[PDB]
Amino acid sequence: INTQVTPGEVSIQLRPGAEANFMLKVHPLKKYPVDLYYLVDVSASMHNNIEKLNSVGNDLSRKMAFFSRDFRLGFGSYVDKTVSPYISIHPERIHNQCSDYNLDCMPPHGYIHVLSLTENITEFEKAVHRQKISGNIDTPEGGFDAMLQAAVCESHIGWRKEAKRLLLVMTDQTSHLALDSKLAGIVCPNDGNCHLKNNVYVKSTTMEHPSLGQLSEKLIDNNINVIFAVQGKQFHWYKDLLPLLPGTIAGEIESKAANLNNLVVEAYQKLISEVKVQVENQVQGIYFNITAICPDGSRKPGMEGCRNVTSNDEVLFNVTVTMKNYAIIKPIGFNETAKIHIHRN
Amino acid sequence: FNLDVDSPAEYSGPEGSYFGFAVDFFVPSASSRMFLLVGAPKANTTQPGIVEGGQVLKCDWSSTRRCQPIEFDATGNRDYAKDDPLEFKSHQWFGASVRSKQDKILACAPLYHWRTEMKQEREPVGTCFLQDGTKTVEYAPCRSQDIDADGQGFCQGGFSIDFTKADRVLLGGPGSFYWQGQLISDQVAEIVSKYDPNVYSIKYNNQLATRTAQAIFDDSYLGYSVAVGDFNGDGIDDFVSGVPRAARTLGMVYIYDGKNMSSLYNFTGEQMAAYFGFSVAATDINGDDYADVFIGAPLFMDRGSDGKLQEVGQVSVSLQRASGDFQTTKLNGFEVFARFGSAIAPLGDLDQDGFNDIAIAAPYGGEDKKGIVYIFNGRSTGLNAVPSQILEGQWAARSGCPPSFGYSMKGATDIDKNGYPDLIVGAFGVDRAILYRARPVITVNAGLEVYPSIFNVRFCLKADGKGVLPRKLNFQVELLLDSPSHSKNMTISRGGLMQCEELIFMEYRLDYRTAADTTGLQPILNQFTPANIS
Amino acid sequence: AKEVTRVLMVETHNEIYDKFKQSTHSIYMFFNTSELREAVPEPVLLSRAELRLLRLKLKVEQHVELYQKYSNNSWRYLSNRLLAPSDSPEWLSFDVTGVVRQWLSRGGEIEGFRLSAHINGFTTGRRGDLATIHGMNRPFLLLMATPLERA
Ligand SMILES: *[C@@H]1O[C@H](CO)[C@@H](O[C@@H]2O[C@H](CO)[C@@H](O[C@@H]3O[C@H](CO)[C@@H](O[C@H]4O[C@H](CO[C@H]5O[C@H](CO)[C@@H](O)[C@H](O)[C@@H]5O)[C@@H](O)[C@H](O)[C@@H]4O)[C@H](O[C@H]4O[C@H](CO)[C@@H](O)[C@H](O)[C@@H]4O)[C@@H]3O)[C@H](O)[C@H]2NC(C)=O)[C@H](O)[C@H]1NC(C)=O
Ligand SMILES: *[C@@H]1O[C@H](CO)[C@@H](O[C@@H]2O[C@H](CO)[C@@H](O[C@@H]3O[C@H](CO)[C@@H](O)[C@H](O)[C@H]3NC(C)=O)[C@H](O)[C@H]2NC(C)=O)[C@H](O)[C@H]1NC(C)=O
Ligand SMILES: *[C@@H]1O[C@H](CO)[C@@H](O[C@@H]2O[C@H](CO)[C@@H](O)[C@H](O)[C@H]2NC(C)=O)[C@H](O)[C@H]1NC(C)=O
Ligand SMILES: *[C@@H]1O[C@H](CO)[C@@H](O[C@@H]2O[C@H](CO)[C@@H](O)[C@H](O)[C@H]2NC(C)=O)[C@H](O)[C@H]1NC(C)=O
Ligand SMILES: *[C@@H]1O[C@H](CO)[C@@H](O)[C@H](O)[C@H]1NC(C)=O
Ligand SMILES: *[C@@H]1O[C@H](CO)[C@@H](O)[C@H](O)[C@H]1NC(C)=O
Ligand SMILES: *[C@@H]1O[C@H](CO)[C@@H](O)[C@H](O)[C@H]1NC(C)=O
Ligand SMILES: *[C@@H]1O[C@H](CO)[C@@H](O)[C@H](O)[C@H]1NC(C)=O
Ligand SMILES: *[C@@H]1O[C@H](CO)[C@@H](O)[C@H](O)[C@H]1NC(C)=O
Ligand SMILES: [Ca+2]
Ligand SMILES: [Ca+2]
Ligand SMILES: [Ca+2]
Ligand SMILES: [Ca+2]
Ligand SMILES: [Ca+2]
Ligand SMILES: [Mn+2]
Repeated sequence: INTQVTPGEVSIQLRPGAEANFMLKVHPLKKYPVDLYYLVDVSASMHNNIEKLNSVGNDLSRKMAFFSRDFRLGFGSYVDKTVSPYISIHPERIHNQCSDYNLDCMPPHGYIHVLSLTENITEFEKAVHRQKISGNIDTPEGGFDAMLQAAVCESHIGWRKEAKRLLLVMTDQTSHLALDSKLAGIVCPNDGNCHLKNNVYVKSTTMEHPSLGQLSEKLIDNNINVIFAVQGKQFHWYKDLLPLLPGTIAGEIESKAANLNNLVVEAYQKLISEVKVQVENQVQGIYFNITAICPDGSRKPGMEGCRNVTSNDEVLFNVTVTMKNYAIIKPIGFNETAKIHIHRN
Repeated sequence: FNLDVDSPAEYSGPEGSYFGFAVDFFVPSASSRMFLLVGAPKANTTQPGIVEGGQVLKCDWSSTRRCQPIEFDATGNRDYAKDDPLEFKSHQWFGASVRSKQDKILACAPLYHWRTEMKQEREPVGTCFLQDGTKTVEYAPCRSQDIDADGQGFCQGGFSIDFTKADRVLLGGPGSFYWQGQLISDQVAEIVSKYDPNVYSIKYNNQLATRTAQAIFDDSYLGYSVAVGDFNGDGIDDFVSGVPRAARTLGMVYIYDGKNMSSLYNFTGEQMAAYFGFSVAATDINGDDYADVFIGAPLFMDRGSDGKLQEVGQVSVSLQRASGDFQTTKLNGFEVFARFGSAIAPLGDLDQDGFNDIAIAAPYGGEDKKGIVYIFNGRSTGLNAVPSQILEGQWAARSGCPPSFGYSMKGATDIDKNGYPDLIVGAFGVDRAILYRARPVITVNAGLEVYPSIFNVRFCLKADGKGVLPRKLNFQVELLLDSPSHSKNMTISRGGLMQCEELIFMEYRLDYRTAADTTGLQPILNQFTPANIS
Repeated sequence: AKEVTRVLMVETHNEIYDKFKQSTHSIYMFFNTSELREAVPEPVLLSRAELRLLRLKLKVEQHVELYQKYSNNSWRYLSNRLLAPSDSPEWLSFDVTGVVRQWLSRGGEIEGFRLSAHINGFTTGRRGDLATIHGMNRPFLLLMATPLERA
């Protein structure tokens, strides 16, 4: 049934105190359909990155034409929460934060879904030009909320179950954390559901920023691969965040800020070459131990799995389920799942 | 482990007013009646033009648990010119932080949007209201001539406050110097004496505060949580501040000096973006007379057996020594996404065993996110890892925003005069403030003598307690063979000798009916003693 | 009476930050000669040229050191000025008529002035997200030249 993962389902019965291992074969394929999303910050600190993003549209298609065979592209923007002290609530500055500079800039917004994933690219070049720049007061810019909203709301974005989901988030500075909203007064957590009324996050002033762990769990559940394209000194900061976020890598952008297509190519190649698997087990009494086998011959069990792997290279995952409902074990970023059913007795 | 869970004092308030955001005790020295302080930042007042201004309700502890708010500033928005609002008190979140000394009540609004003299922008500076008796004064530390977010524009004063034993008040505003932070400490006498409503800057003569740091120190959130404690042994409590945003978003704790703001020690978190220093409390745990530092990290991710990261939370305890070195012990969370360590509040010597006790609560744990509160005891070497008592919320979620039981609590203040510091827990989601009373703790020693072992069985026992207790107690015992059982209702006075008798493995039960006092507190047995021998 | 004109500077990222990317010690304003020739062709027709700058809220001490580009390999000193400690964006005017007149007929790739110490169009002074935003009144070269037909 399943394509990438060889066993569709394995049903094993085991008495407590005795172990019962099985075989979990993984065979990555070639020419993965790609659904790439652009979560770009339109804050005032990126008056040049917005114009740098202009030319990616037609050019990246040529590069992707010989990795994948079908490409679908979308767009998105985010600034920050529409509250104080993040933004200025002055009557003259509530709608335009560039009044003191006498500049025409977009009003700040939590998250706006400008354009969904479409085969048409001409829609992308039309969409990049009609969106202006925005800004606010405080240095950090809330991006994790935009990631959560672009991941959970699958219907609005238009993700495909048969394609490799890709959410490429670009920032230069640090993002707002979960409990930073206590200054504004919002003191209860994000639920994590869909709250996009009409391509706009209306629930940006009544709920806090999502937790890092909750965001990672939602990304894993939605099979979303994230590329952290950054240009500032915070490249190191986002690089140290990679162990915290499973199936996520970060790349560097130069000051001249034109290696976006190459960065995307390298990120896609790295994501395809990494195979990591984690088990989301809810059954009580069972213990999960995973022993990964690499094509290179180096036995490297654990969450890291095997790197530098391509097609026609079968990666083995020896799992020994023991005892002291079903549990789903699946690779990160793979559209298929390996659900195991156990006999409770 | 002595908290009464079968009859907690429950306080109601205005619906949808965050009743229970800040809870604190009120124990006036002049009067013999000790009141209570609860916060409701979203409670509508009688002020003209003020919507959801907020108020600090004062609740009584007597049988008629009726509550009423305290009048602090019963007037509308001030004016700077004709048809010009000098203040924007709407949505000011008044009463977010409440701290009370013997007879001084300090209610602080962190969203006090005072328009500046010249720029006249709605930047919130944050003020406080200090009341001691009939006279009331207004305290505005962040309101000064350094305007805009550079110096003090978004200072947001009154976010976290504390009172020093040396008759001093510590105020921390995390938004100063582009959200770097500040620690403004002032003497109560100067504020009380110099109260001129005409002047706004209200510059003081003994005002010491941290100055602006370097550019890379931006977004530090200094003063996010404040505490008072003695470290160098000079007779004045030092200042402890939580810094969960410095060190390139790693987590830090800054310790200053109450004399001239000298940096004594520092702390650093281990995990990036782990919220190190979100809530800091200073209290002793091993009875060495040295004030230790308690630091809790709500959002902490740990590595499991399979490497799957789980957000359970982590609380770090620092054991201060005579030399000055700090021994840090990490207490991991118990439930995923429970935000363990969000609120930390000392309880003092809860069970009167010498060592003090502390409480750490998880506001989003349990079934349906009803909030879980953990009670931790104290040892000579740190504190007991496993919890000693579990407190659970009995109210479900009214709306999407969860009740968050245990988000803020106050303790270490005796109210019923039994010698046991009671604890109040306030949840703003369901607009209730719950007070838990400490049941009497009776330590009991049991001894069985059998001679010869190859017959005479003669069991003996004694009872002792701390505080006010009934003079006479009732105990029920039992007998087992290998009539096989003999029950007996005996009476042992407090401090008595071996109550020995013979009958021709024992289990003892305390009578919860006759031992109950007039209020209804049933004495609880010691959990650290065994109930059977041989 | 005399005709006036304005010569805008180059973009901060296009040509200003080409080799002098981080000129923290002194802010640099660069120009090229094509726009100066467009403003007025005749070097002798330039009756007067002025440099317009917007002062910041220093209010402590202002000492500006004015160097100029001699053959793009040395420095040239003309004069110095001070800014009154006033919390207002006051307008500054410098007499650079000789330099502009010399550069109008002198072929070159880029020319500029050093403003050392011993502003609109640049960093405002609010560190963070409101630092690198540009606005109008970007530093330009004010010119007062007579029309060719009249003279
Ligand atoms: C526990 O952690 C604490 C937090 O990390 C730490 O506190 C930090 O201590 C260090 C040193 O002990 C301290 O660094 C000093 O900061 C001084 C300002 O408070 C600074 O004074 C100079 O700068 C002031 C403002 O800086 C601006 O202006 C400067 C020009 O004046 C400019 O160069 C700067 O870049 C910036 O724009 C200024 O007002 C003042 O007049 C001084 O000029 C110190 O500078 C020293 O270094 C210069 C060379 O750069 C020398 O000329 C001279 O020796 C100066 O003294 C110095 O940088 C941090 O500020 C503290 N941080 C906080 C927050 O308080 C504790 O020390 C730690 N405890 C332990 C036991 O480790
Ligand atoms: C996860 O992604 C995989 C890779 O994109 C999917 O695998 C392939 O799915 C295609 C679906 O678009 C299949 O194409 C169709 O397959 C059916 C067989 O059931 C044929 O009748 C159709 O003609 C064919 N359509 C074409 C070729 O246009 C591929 O055959 C299939 N395998 C390969 C090697 O490409 C997974 O389906 C997807 N999983 C889920 C749950 O969506
Ligand atoms: C406080 O008073 C206001 C109005 O007197 C109540 O209504 C809130 O304010 C306006 C009314 O036009 C609405 O936009 C808000 O949505 C109302 N709030 C809610 C929660 O409905 C408000 O309910 C009062 N609050 C309390 C706690 O009594
Ligand atoms: C005021 O601050 C000064 C400087 O921070 C303090 O002087 C130092 O204090 C520490 C703490 O005991 C000593 O270890 C140093 O030897 C002192 N001298 C230095 C650093 O040169 C001073 O103690 C503080 N208090 C008072 C009352 O002056
Ligand atoms: C979308 O692509 C189709 C395919 O050629 C093309 O005909 C159409 O014009 C494109 N849309 C736009 C808006 O250009
Ligand atoms: C699980 O298996 C691994 C690899 O075989 C080995 O370290 C050990 O047997 C188990 N490890 C743990 C941590 O349970
Ligand atoms: C998996 O590991 C177990 C030991 O835990 C071993 O007995 C078994 O043979 C291994 N399976 C494979 C396919 O190597
Ligand atoms: C002891 O006291 C209990 C309750 O007061 C009573 O029910 C019982 O009859 C008494 N006597 C014995 C032998 O238990
Ligand atoms: C150079 O001069 C031309 C003249 O048309 C002008 O358009 C341009 O902005 C100037 N600066 C450059 C090319 O950096
Ligand atoms: Ca921001
Ligand atoms: Ca001290
Ligand atoms: Ca101690
Ligand atoms: Ca104790
Ligand atoms: Ca009590
Ligand atoms: Mn920004």
